[PDB]
Amino acid sequence: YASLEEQNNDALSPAIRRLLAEHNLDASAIKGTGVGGRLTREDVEKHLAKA
Repeated sequence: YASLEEQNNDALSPAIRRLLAEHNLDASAIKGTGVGGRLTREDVEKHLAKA
């Protein structure tokens, strides 16, 4: 953390949406099976590579 309320690990980021364009990949081949259609990162993970 870095403050009094600040928590530990964070989460994802806004770019998570434009991330499809950053790599020039269409979600057409991917599927957002999130709890609410919310395209998660566990769906695009099995498509890119390692990190």
